[PDB]
Formats: sequence, C-alpha cells, structure tokens
Amino acid sequence: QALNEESVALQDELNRIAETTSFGGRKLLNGSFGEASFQIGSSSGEAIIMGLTS
Amino acid sequence: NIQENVEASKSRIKDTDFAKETTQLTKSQILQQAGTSILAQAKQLPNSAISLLQ
Repeated sequence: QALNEESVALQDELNRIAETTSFGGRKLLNGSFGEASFQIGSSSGEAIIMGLTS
Repeated sequence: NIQENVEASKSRIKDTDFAKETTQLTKSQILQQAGTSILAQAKQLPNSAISLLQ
C-alpha cells in the first residue's frame, strides 16, 4: 500500500508535468501543441513541422 | 530546468549580443564622422564659389 501510494503520487506528478510545462503560455506536452510549423527560410515554402505528443 | 530554458529563450529574444551591437555602434560613429566631414565640405565651398565668381 505504501508503494502504491508513492506510485499514485508520482502518476499525479506526471499529469502535472504534462499539463504544466509551457513555453511562456504555450502548453507543450499536454497534446494541444500538435504539428506546428517553423519558418526557417527566406522565401515562402520553408518550414520544419514539430510535433509534441502528449 | 524549465526556468533555465525560459531564461535562455528570454535572453535570446531580449538580451543584446554585445558583438553585433558594438560593431553597429562603431559603424554608426564612422557614419556620423563621415557625414560631418561631408557637411563641412558642403556648407562652405558650394556657397562660397559665388564670391569667387564676383
């Protein structure tokens, strides 16, 4: 039971980490990020899609 | 860890890279000196040619 209590605490910690880590208001690891582009070229048509699965 | 990364990003967006800006400052000083030199040569001779013409 003690080990299970510690494990459930760690599980809630994992949930908190997934729901908290944010780059200045942009949630990263909660699954809402999805596939986001990143213009890294001078002209139009250059991008690097990044995906952050929850 | 998150604060470390956030501080790095904030410095990137905000903090001035001293090398680039000191280079820019020296360039601006050179430009100001050149402009003053041209103005000294532009405010006197073009206006003063007439008196020679007379």
